[PDB]
Amino acid sequence: PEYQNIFTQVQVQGPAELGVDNENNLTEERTTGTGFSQLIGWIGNAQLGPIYLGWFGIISLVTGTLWFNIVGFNMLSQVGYSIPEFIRQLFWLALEPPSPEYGLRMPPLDDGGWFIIASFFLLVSVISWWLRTYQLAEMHKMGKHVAWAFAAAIWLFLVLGLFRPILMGSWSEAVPYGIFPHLDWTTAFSIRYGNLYYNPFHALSIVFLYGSVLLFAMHGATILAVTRFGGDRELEQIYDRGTASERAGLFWRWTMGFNATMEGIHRWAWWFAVLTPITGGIGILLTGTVVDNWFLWAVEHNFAPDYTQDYGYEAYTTYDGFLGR
Amino acid sequence: EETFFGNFDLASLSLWLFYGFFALLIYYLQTENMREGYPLEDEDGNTAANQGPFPLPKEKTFKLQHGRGELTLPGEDVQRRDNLALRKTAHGNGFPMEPTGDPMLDGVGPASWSKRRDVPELDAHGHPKIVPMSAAEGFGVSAGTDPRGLPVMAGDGEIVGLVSDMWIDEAEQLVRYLELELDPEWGDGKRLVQRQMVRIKSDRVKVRSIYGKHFKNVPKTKSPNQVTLLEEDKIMAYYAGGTLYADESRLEPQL
Amino acid sequence: MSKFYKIWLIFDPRRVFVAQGVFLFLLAAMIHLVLLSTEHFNWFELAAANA
Amino acid sequence: MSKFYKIWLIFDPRRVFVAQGVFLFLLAAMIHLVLLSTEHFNWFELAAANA
Amino acid sequence: MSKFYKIWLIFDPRRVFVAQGVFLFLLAAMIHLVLLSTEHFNWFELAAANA
Amino acid sequence: MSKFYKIWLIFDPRRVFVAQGVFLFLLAAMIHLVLLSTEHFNWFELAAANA
Amino acid sequence: MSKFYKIWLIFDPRRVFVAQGVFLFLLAAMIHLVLLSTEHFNWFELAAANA
Amino acid sequence: MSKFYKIWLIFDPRRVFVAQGVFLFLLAAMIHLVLLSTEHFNWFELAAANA
Amino acid sequence: ALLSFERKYRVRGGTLIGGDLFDFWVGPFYVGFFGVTTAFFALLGTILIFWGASQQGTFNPWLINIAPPDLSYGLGMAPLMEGGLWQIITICAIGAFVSWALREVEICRKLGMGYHVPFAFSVAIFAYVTLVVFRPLLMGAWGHGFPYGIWSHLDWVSNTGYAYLHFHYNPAHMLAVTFFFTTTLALALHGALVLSAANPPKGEEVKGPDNEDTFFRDFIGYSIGTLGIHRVGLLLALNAGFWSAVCIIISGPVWTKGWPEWWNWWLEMPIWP
Amino acid sequence: DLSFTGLTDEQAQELHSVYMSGLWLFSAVAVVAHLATFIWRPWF
Amino acid sequence: DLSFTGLTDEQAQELHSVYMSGLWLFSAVAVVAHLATFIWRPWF
Amino acid sequence: DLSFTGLTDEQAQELHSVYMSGLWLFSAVAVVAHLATFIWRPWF
Amino acid sequence: DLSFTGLTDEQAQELHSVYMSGLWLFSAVAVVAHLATFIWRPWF
Amino acid sequence: DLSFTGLTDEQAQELHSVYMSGLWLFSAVAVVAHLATFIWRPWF
Ligand code: BCL
Ligand code: BCL
Ligand SMILES: CC[C@H]1c2cc3[nH]c4c(c3C)C(=O)[C@H](C(=O)OC)c4c3nc(cc4[nH]c(cc(n2)[C@@H]1C)c(C(C)=O)c4C)[C@@H](C)[C@@H]3CCC(=O)OC/C=C(\C)CCC[C@H](C)CCC[C@H](C)CCCC(C)C
Ligand SMILES: CC[C@H]1c2cc3[nH]c4c(c3C)C(=O)[C@H](C(=O)OC)c4c3nc(cc4[nH]c(cc(n2)[C@@H]1C)c(C(C)=O)c4C)[C@@H](C)[C@@H]3CCC(=O)OC/C=C(\C)CCC[C@H](C)CCC[C@H](C)CCCC(C)C
Ligand SMILES: COC1=C(OC)C(=O)C(C/C=C(\C)CC/C=C(\C)CC/C=C(\C)CC/C=C(\C)CC/C=C(\C)CC/C=C(\C)CC/C=C(/C)CC/C=C(\C)CC/C=C(\C)CCC=C(C)C)=C(C)C1=O
Ligand SMILES: COC(C)(C)C(=O)C/C=C(\C)CC/C=C(\C)CC/C=C(\C)CCCC/C(C)=C/CCC(C)CC/C=C(\C)CCC=C(C)C
Ligand SMILES: COC(C)(C)C(=O)C/C=C(\C)CC/C=C(\C)CC/C=C(\C)CCCC/C(C)=C/CCC(C)CC/C=C(\C)CCC=C(C)C
Ligand SMILES: COC(C)(C)C(=O)C/C=C(\C)CC/C=C(\C)CC/C=C(\C)CCCC/C(C)=C/CCC(C)CC/C=C(\C)CCC=C(C)C
Ligand SMILES: COC(C)(C)C(=O)C/C=C(\C)CC/C=C(\C)CC/C=C(\C)CCCC/C(C)=C/CCC(C)CC/C=C(\C)CCC=C(C)C
Ligand SMILES: COC(C)(C)C(=O)C/C=C(\C)CC/C=C(\C)CC/C=C(\C)CCCC/C(C)=C/CCC(C)CC/C=C(\C)CCC=C(C)C
Ligand SMILES: COC(C)(C)C(=O)C/C=C(\C)CC/C=C(\C)CC/C=C(\C)CCCC/C(C)=C/CCC(C)CC/C=C(\C)CCC=C(C)C
Ligand SMILES: COC(C)(C)C(=O)C/C=C(\C)CC/C=C(\C)CC/C=C(\C)CCCC/C(C)=C\CCC(C)CC/C=C(\C)CCC=C(C)C
Ligand SMILES: [Fe+3]
Repeated sequence: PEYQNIFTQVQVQGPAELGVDNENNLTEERTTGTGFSQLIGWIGNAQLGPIYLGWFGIISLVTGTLWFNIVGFNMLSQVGYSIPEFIRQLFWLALEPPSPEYGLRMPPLDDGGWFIIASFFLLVSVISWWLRTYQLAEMHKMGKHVAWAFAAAIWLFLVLGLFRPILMGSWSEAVPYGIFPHLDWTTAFSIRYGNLYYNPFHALSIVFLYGSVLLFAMHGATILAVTRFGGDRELEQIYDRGTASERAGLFWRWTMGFNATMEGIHRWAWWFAVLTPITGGIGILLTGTVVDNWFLWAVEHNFAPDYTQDYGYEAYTTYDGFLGR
Repeated sequence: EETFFGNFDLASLSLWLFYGFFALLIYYLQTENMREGYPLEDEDGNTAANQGPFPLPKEKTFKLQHGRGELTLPGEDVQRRDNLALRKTAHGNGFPMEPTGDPMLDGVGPASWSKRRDVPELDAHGHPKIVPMSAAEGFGVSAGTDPRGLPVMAGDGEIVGLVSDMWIDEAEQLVRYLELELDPEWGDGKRLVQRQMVRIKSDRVKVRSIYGKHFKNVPKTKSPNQVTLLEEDKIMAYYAGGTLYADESRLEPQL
Repeated sequence: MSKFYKIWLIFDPRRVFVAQGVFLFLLAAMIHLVLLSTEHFNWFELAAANA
Repeated sequence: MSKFYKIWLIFDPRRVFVAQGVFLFLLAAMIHLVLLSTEHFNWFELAAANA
Repeated sequence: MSKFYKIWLIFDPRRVFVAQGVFLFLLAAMIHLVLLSTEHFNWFELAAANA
Repeated sequence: MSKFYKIWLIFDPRRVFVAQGVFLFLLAAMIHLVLLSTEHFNWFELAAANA
Repeated sequence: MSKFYKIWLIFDPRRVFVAQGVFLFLLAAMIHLVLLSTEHFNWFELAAANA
Repeated sequence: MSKFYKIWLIFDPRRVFVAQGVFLFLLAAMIHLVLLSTEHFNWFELAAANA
Repeated sequence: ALLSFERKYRVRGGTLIGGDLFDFWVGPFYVGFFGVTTAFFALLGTILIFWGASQQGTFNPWLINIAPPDLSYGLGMAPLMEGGLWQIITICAIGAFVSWALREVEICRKLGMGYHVPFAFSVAIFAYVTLVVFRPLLMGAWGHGFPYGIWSHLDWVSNTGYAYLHFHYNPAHMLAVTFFFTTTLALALHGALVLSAANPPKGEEVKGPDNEDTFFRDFIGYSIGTLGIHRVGLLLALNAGFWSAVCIIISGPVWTKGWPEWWNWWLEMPIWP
Repeated sequence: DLSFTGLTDEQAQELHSVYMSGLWLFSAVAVVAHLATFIWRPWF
Repeated sequence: DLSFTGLTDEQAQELHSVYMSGLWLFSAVAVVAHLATFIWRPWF
Repeated sequence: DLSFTGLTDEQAQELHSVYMSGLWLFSAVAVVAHLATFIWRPWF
Repeated sequence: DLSFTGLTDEQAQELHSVYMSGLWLFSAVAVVAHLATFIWRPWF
Repeated sequence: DLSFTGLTDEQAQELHSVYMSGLWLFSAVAVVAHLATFIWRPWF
């Protein structure tokens, strides 16, 4: 069959690229030293590094390391400092949020103090990383779309961790730091407040997540289809339209009656991805503070389905018949 | 919590506000994507009576690098072809077109190319982006099979020549083109093949798109050390047109 | 006003006609459906009761 | 009223005919279905009951 | 009414014929399926009941 | 107040007309719907209770 | 205090007017809804109470 | 104190004005909502409680 | 009404079957053999759905529910009111999806490009068929499929998830969720980078691929390239679909007990003291 | 003379004549059907 | 003269004649089938 | 004079006159329907 | 004179006159409607 | 002379002079409405 352009047939290697520069002097903070990976060269680029080391990055790294070490050492101490038992129960341990009886006051170290300290460190680290991603775009002379799309997810992060506990007046409304405990928190939160399926904003966030996954599948397939016309060089196609863009647009116009441009599809992708955490945070912020039962809300607003048939196994079969006796 | 009227509460207000915002956002997104290809035309080249429910957007300006000027969209079509050898198969709209001469030589159908600028694409330094491997210092093969020196087999099992060079992308360290030296029987000079249409084996390189007799009419580059966007388009599309026009059985229904 | 004919020097008649055609039918359908959702003005149930 | 024929200087008949046909069939189907969701005008159930 | 033949100066038969061919079969299939889902006009269960 | 005609030297009338139409229709529909949600200003229920 | 006209040399009026309109309408609608939310300042229920 | 004007010799007024407006509105709204959230300072309910 | 560059691409040929019998356009849409089949199947399915809605007693979009038969009917046919309409609509939907994929194949062949899009759509078709065909076939009854309702096809998901006590402990569910999240993040980053490169601050020149490569190498220390990002996104979406199908298909016919108990192999390894 | 579709005045008149001729027949058939239905099961 | 499809008047008349000839036969067969069905199981 | 669509004054006058005629016809039919409905089942 | 849309003073005056006439007609109709409604069932 | 939007002294003066009239009319209407509401149902 024809070449499908999933793996590269032959690789070439030249002198390492150090990066572009301007009067802002990005070179003064970049590291020296690069590597090449032939295993990754089958899919993408082979050069590894260098990286830019500012102050926001160092602060974020140190503070996130502190949070990681606090959580890990608390989990280790909870098991008796036994390394085999620490390894055995790794997925089951956690650092629990404070008890409901303490409200918004600072709890003791045994019942949530370390949780608050680690949460403060994690918040500082995340904000430092966001500031770094803004500063890099400001110094290379580019737009700030990356910072906005990160802020989109930071919004849901903050809603799940900071704003909602303050609105509900308790530090016990946060999420524990664990693998299985956090899934347990998800399920318990869903059960406690009715059914989260009947929250309209959860449905909207699900809609946008599905749309975003569908849109990347479509765009990846489309770009790999027209790569024989140099379709992967999107910027030059935007500045000077070629046949690849025309064919890509005509495919979708003949398929579903409307199409896009080489620059407009990226706007669609940006918005579908960004709209998910925003709707999710808006929906989460209204739970408990405004609505306490979502199934009752749906019933009162008349979009809860009704069933006619009966309940129970004895209405459909027999216990002996099920066993085959 | 209480309700403003009836069953209307804060959640309903948020939902309706989101409805309005989403409607406006959909309008904006659809209008932003109408900067190329408008206004619509009929099959005779005249402006159609129907133009849709979305009006055209306003103008935006792009400032290009290397002193190439500015681009304003939406505007006139500068990539339009002038004289196409095509024939209508019906008196109204909605029916296909019939090639007048040789579709592979006339650049129609799957062999169509766009009238791009007749200048090479430049990298950050202002050098041509795609350069032959014999003029790039410090570049070498690091993995895979080296295709240089191997014979080239066409789509019908004919050997036309040997691979003599590769044209690489220095900025991104990727191979773009494979150069071919033709035997005197099958033509003269050298031709380029894009890397996306070849299959390198241990003893041969196969091009299934076109046959042996179609190799002498591949468009040639004017300069031996660089290629322009227009030439790349014509070369690359000529190679794509063979998937349909290289044989009569590729055009008729497969059933 | 006697000079209300100048609205056609600001707006394109085709788009206006299409939008108004959609709007009128949507409004009529909504009004008929709202009538059907009551008790004093549902004509199917009124016919059923009087039979 | 005597100048209603000038609508075809604005709208292309080819598109108008297709849109009108689709609209008419959809409206007829919707009405014929709405009559069947009741009990007084459902002719299948009436035929069943009268036998 | 005597000038209805002018529709063929508006539409090409090659598309109208296929549209009508799809439409008629769709109509026939739906109607037969709708009949098969009732109790008074289902001719398969009627034969079993009558025998 | 006499210089209020110069508002058309800032906004394009084509945008403002469409925005005004959409806003006016939405506001009228919202107010009419808010009236129906009460019990003293529902004319359907008032007519029903008056027979 | 008398040199307040210079604000137009800093802000683009085109954007400011649109933002002002949106903000003013939203604030007025929100205040009216908040007034409706109470039980002493709801003028729709007072009419029924006074009847 | 006398040389406080040299703050414009550092900051861009265009961003400062917008940030100041947004911050002032948000602060005022938050304080009004906080006052409404209590029981002693809710002036809407005080009118009803005094009637 | 064509685009200003569309006419030269509107040539004849590239049909799998039909020749010039169905080779034309209706507006922007392209018609063929599979376009005719798609139109027939989709129209029949929609009209049958609305007939079932009329016979149910409600036309509310939120409340329409068409449900599969009872488990006692097995793999046989049910009365058209007691769940047979669901089977007919399922057949129609399968036919329509396959016809849509083959029409996409024909359009790709006519335009002279690759066949990646139909291959990607085949994975979603596979997931749907696994949901409505393969799992009910293995479990032994057509009543294991989800109903055709906007709000009634979520109650089925809830009850099926709670049939195993804690569905979050399913490892394939973990893999699929991770793939979904990674795909969303990658799409956001790609869109943001392209838009920022093409839209600089006012008064500044546009950028190129070198600028993007530098940015991500400064940001995180690695850049995948303008060609590897599309491969990565396509692979992530396909993997998400495949692992969703695997997670749903292993829940019923292979595992029967609760999902948390599956980890007893790790919790009871002989190596632990 | 305004024309967006490229037609002439006489062409528009000749088209409208046949259009109305068909519309009246459609309406007459619908009226007869409505009369028969009302005779069968009234609604008013 | 108005002609979008490129046909003449006589060709359109002939095409309409054949089309009506087919339509009448279809309608007659449908009418006979409906009469037989009504005699078998009335719905009025 | 000002014209955003390329039309002239006379064409706009003609178009508005025909539009107004159609609007008045529609309003008259609606008025008759409303009067009949009010007679059958009065609101207010 | 400052102008962002391309209109001149006279055209703006004419437009504003037409717009104000339409606004006054709408306001008069609304006043009649509100008066009738208040007479039928008074708030305040 | 500091300018960022492209206007002059006289143009800004005229714009503000026009704006303040509408501002004061809106404020006067609001004051009358608030006074009438307070007389109807005081909140202090
Ligand atoms: C109590 C509930 C359980 C649970 C129970 C289940 C069950 C049970 C299921 C999964 C499934 C999934 N779960 Mg889980 N799951 C839970 C909560 C979660 C959470 C979370 C808490 O955050 C997440 C992130 C997920 C996410 C997921 C995905 C991994 C997966 C979704 C399938 C999919 O997208 O296939 C997408 C593929 C498709 C089906 C798309 C089909 C599209 C077709 C081919 C085309 C449509 C054409 C259309 C009709 C055209 C008409 C439109 C015209 C314009 C008119 N689950 C909880 C813990 N989960 C589902 C799964 O894996 O399914 C295989 C599933 O059934
Ligand atoms: C029993 C389970 C309940 C349920 C309970 C919940 C709850 C509770 C929630 C979700 C939420 C979501 N649900 Mg649900 N949900 C259910 C069933 C489903 C099903 C299904 C059955 O198929 C689906 C498709 C989903 C899927 C979803 C998503 C649509 C949504 C997550 C938003 C998002 O962007 O997450 C992506 C995640 C994020 C963006 C988190 C923020 C990330 C930040 C930025 C991390 C910072 C980095 C970190 C500090 C550093 C790490 C170290 C590095 C290596 C350096 N739910 C059932 C009904 N669902 C969320 C939501 O918004 O709902 C309204 C939510 O809170
Ligand atoms: C999903 C995105 C997250 C991410 C990704 C990421 N970082 C990366 C990579 C990736 C994918 C690399 O490939 C690159 C790297 O070198 O990986 C080994 C790297 C990197 N990001 C780093 C740090 C880093 N990134 C951060 C950020 C992030 N990392 C993102 C949040 C952070 C945080 C959160 O604070 C830190 C601390 C560096 C460790 C490294 C930058 C590389 C550098 O400066 O020098 C590397 C080059 C060499 C001297 C030689 C290569 C290194 C090899 C490990 C040694 C020899 C191996 C051989 C040459 C081939 C390697 C085989 C492959 C299988 C890797
Ligand atoms: C549009 C919404 C989507 C989204 C977007 C998004 N996420 C983002 C961004 C964007 C636009 C970034 O720009 C930012 C980024 O850097 O991307 C590369 C990021 C990011 N989103 C992340 C995670 C994440 N995103 C998620 C989801 C989403 N983010 C949404 C689907 C999720 C989930 C739950 O689905 C997660 C878990 C990070 C990879 C990164 C944020 C990096 C950050 O904040 O780092 C802070 C630093 C620390 C906490 C220090 C960590 C120290 C470690 C102990 C060691 C150092 C790191 C090392 C590389 C790891 C270990 C390596 C081993 C070899 C030792
Ligand atoms: C860089 O590159 C890229 C591009 O480019 C630059 C792109 O753009 C895109 C594309 C991306 C976008 C445009 C972004 C937006 C996309 C999304 C949000 C994805 C989600 C999409 C949707 C929700 C819309 C999809 C809609 C669908 C599938 C329905 C449309 C289909 C129809 C209406 C029917 C199809 C028509 C057929 C089969 C032909 C008709 C059949 C016949 C037999 C013809 C015979 C005649 C008749 C039957 C009668 C006449 C028929 C009529 C009028 C048809 C209408 C009928 C009705 C009943 C209504 C991508 C990815 C890309 O990466
Ligand atoms: C009770 O509480 C709640 C929240 C529920 C509420 O109900 C709150 C409600 C509000 C806060 C409501 C607020 C409402 C408003 C502020 C309403 C404002 C309304 C207007 C300003 C309306 C203006 C209408 C203008 C009209 C109809 C103009 C028409 C003009 C024309 C038809 C003429 C068109 C012009 C032409 C042709 C120009 C001539 C052309 C040339 C070329 C010269
Ligand atoms: C109790 O424990 C918990 C954690 C709960 C706490 O609450 C802990 C809290 C703390 C540990 C708090 C610690 C707080 C501090 C250390 C606070 C320090 C604060 C300052 C140092 C404040 C400095 C403020 C200075 C100000 C306001 C200066 C103003 C200057 C001007 C307005 C003049 C501007 C100058 C110009 C324009 C110069 C122009 C000149 C030219 C040449 C252009
Ligand atoms: C009860 O409440 C609910 C909501 C449930 C309802 O049911 C509400 C329903 C409605 C509100 C329904 C409303 C319905 C309408 C407004 C329907 C209107 C329908 C029409 C105006 C139909 C008109 C049809 C006209 C036709 C078919 C006329 C002529 C056609 C032809 C003559 C075809 C031939 C044409 C030729 C030859 C022209 C060519 C001539 C040349 C010279 C070239
Ligand atoms: C009851 O409620 C529900 C919703 C359930 C319903 O069932 C609703 C149902 C409806 C609303 C149904 C509506 C049905 C219709 C409107 C049906 C209409 C049907 C037609 C108009 C059919 C027309 C058929 C015409 C035919 C068959 C004509 C010709 C056929 C030929 C084979 C002739 C071919 C012509 C040639 C060869 C001409 C060649 C000439 C040359 C010169 C080349
Ligand atoms: C009760 O509460 C609720 C919310 C439930 C409601 O029901 C609220 C409802 C409303 C608020 C409803 C509001 C409704 C409106 C404001 C409706 C307005 C409707 C119109 C203004 C309709 C106008 C229609 C005009 C028409 C049809 C006129 C003419 C048409 C034609 C003449 C067609 C032919 C056109 C030609 C020939 C063009 C001439 C061309 C030439 C070249 C000369
Ligand atoms: C109770 O607690 C809660 C939180 C619930 C609240 O309700 C809190 C509420 C607040 C905190 C509210 C605060 C509100 C404000 C601060 C409001 C401020 C409002 C204004 C400053 C309004 C200004 C309005 C100005 C207007 C309308 C001016 C002019 C309008 C015109 C239409 C005229 C302009 C025309 C021009 C310029 C023509 C152009 C001229 C040329 C020559 C071209
Ligand atoms: C000891 O051994 C060594 C050294 C090897 C280790 O260090 C081992 C370490 C480990 C084995 C570590 C393992 C760690 C995990 C398994 C971690 C898992 C973490 C999570 C799942 C974290 C989730 C976090 C957050 C979530 C789900 C949502 C929202 C959170 C926040 C918004 C947090 C921010 C908090 C705020 C703003 C409150 C701060 C409080 C104030 C008073 C300011
Ligand atoms: Fe892309």
